[PDB]
Amino acid sequence: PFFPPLYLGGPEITTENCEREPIHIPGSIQPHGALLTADGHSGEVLQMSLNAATFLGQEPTVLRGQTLAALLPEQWPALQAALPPGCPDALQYRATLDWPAAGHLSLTVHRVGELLILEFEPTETGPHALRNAMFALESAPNLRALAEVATQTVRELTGFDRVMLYKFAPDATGEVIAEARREGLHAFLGHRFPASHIPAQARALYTRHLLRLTADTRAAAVPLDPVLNPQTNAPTPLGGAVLRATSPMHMQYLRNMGVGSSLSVSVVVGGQLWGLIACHHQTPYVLPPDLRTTLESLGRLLSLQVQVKEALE
Amino acid sequence: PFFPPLYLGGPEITTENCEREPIHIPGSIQPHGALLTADGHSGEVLQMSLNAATFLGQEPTVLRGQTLAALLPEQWPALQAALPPGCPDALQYRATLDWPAAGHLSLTVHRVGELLILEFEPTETGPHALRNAMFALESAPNLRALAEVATQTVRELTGFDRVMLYKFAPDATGEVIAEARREGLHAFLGHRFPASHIPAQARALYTRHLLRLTADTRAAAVPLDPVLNPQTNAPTPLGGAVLRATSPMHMQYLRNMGVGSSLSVSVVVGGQLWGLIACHHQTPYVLPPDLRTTLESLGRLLSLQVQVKEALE
Ligand SMILES: *C/C=C1/C(=C/c2[nH]c(/C=C3[NH+]=C(/C=C4\NC(=O)C(C=C)=C4C)C(C)=C\3CCC(=O)O)c(CCC(=O)O)c2C)NC(=O)[C@H]1C
Ligand SMILES: *C/C=C1/C(=C/c2[nH]c(/C=C3[NH+]=C(/C=C4\NC(=O)C(C=C)=C4C)C(C)=C\3CCC(=O)O)c(CCC(=O)O)c2C)NC(=O)[C@H]1C
Repeated sequence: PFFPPLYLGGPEITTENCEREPIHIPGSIQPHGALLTADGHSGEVLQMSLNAATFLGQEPTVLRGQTLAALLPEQWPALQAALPPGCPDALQYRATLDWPAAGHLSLTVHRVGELLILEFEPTETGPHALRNAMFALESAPNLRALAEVATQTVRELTGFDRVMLYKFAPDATGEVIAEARREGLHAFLGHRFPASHIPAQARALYTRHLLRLTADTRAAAVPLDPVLNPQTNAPTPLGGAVLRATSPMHMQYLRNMGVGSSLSVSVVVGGQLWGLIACHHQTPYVLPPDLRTTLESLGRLLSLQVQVKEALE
Repeated sequence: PFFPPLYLGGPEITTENCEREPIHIPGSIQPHGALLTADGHSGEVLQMSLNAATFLGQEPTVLRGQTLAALLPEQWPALQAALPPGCPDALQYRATLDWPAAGHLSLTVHRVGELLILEFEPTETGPHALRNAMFALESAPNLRALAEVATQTVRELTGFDRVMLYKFAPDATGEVIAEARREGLHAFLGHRFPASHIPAQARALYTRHLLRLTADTRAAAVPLDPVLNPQTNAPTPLGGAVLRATSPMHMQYLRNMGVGSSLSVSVVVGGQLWGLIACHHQTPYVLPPDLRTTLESLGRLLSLQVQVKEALE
């Protein structure tokens, strides 16, 4: 069971009490994007990240309380129809928007209960990157080859300095069973780590929401304002949002290992977390949203490939 | 065993001898695109579709014999490295090019032996269209729901007037086991058709090359010039090229049914052709290349979903 978050009086996290960090409701996002929350019926913007004006151009009073119909006239109908009430919180609506700064602005929306959650992030491969990846994965003759091709493909698509396939045992310990990495990196292949390293609430979350990342492992989180959802007077659930602030405890872990940027995709087999495609980069790194989607798609393929090959082997 | 094609003295196809039509080497393409073939080592353009100048702007003598290095300076290195000798003929290199006509020009390249085959077609959704489709497919509780969600998803992505899941029995007859269609269309759900309707050489081809289409079921094919590959003095294999001319026999079948446009993706399970996602539209229709890729990706997911669910059921 969760502690309250730090902003509701909850205690600071330590190595004893880390299984109980409410990692899904940090009340803050990562600084490479902005986030808004809005009413699912009326489209009124209820919360905003304090950096919203940097990405959107409007002010924290000009936005807060306004309707998405007024803010995003072209997207609102399509968005509302894509994410109707009662839908899965994993369902997403994505669109590209123009802004005064060069390039585009990616918008990704999901719904959790009565709330819509809108994530904005800059954008400046595709479906065909994946399509060649599928062939690679499909022709692999055994699980070892599959695991290897999987990590080699992901690294080719992403440029990540380390890409690992991390498989869980029934006791929640994990083993790096395949690894693609930059020449000269110290190898993690075959190493096992304790269950505590990806604690129980994280694993549970990773079964429902299949991709998470830390763009910059020393970047300070940007709070949401107001911190609590006015609909509920409870914390906003950020589990389905990639801009969700990462556990400081995990960021510390990453920095200690010399990791500037991190990303993992879940491999989920029979509704169980089977393992992770776990990636590191030496520097801060923002993976473009369309590459992330591709990775999610690859995770679901690998999950099925694994399920099939494990049944035959 | 195949007849020679019509341009090597082979006989015209009839309802008796249709299992033997060399559908993989028509020596011609569909008119909504252009095609070139080039040497895999030197990049010299060896064959061209007679309509090449319409899509490329150069003349049939200015192109024929020129190197891709000279014609596509930006793509040639990446292309050559993506498709090295000995690779699978299903592997593809895709890029977008600019041209004097509005919009882009899509280039798709594959290699068969010593030959590179370049397909050019106009372009004026994505990876995230697929990503929501995967969720739909994944949550289906049984094969019937899977089949239905599959056809409903494909139709949503494509707008096709009829989308069918067509499952083969061991005798090569097929049954439409799920169907999404425009309101008021006559239903094919549950109907069985004879093995002759998708003859043996077609099924064999569909096991290796997983998507084919007829953009316009009364459009006349555009020949390749020279018709034979100068490397081999034999026909050019067009099995891996979507612009490949469709069997006139099949086009006739389509027109008789009132189908202006057709597309199917293979569902391949344990190296066997399990069925097809088979689509019709009332009018001529060019599906954008990035939507086609997405469909291919969906076919490979459905194949795995089917394999897993059939093992459990
Ligand atoms: C006392 C708490 C601890 C702790 C908490 C923690 N860890 C995560 C998330 C992850 N931990 C991961 C572990 C590894 N990455 C590696 O490279 C290796 C080994 C080579 C390991 C064992 C991983 C992969 C994750 C997933 C996130 C990612 O991909 O970066 C969380 C949850 C983070 C979040 O989602 O906010 C938490 C709370 N880890 C510990 O080691 C102890 C100190
Ligand atoms: C004597 C030869 C015949 C013949 C040849 C033929 N058929 C195909 C390809 C296809 N036939 C298909 C059959 C159907 N489409 C449907 O909608 C239904 C039923 C509702 C059926 C039975 C299909 C789906 C294909 C795949 C191509 C596509 O998706 O359009 C070929 C090969 C075409 C090519 O790839 O060039 C050939 C040679 N069909 C006959 O009925 C007899 C006359």
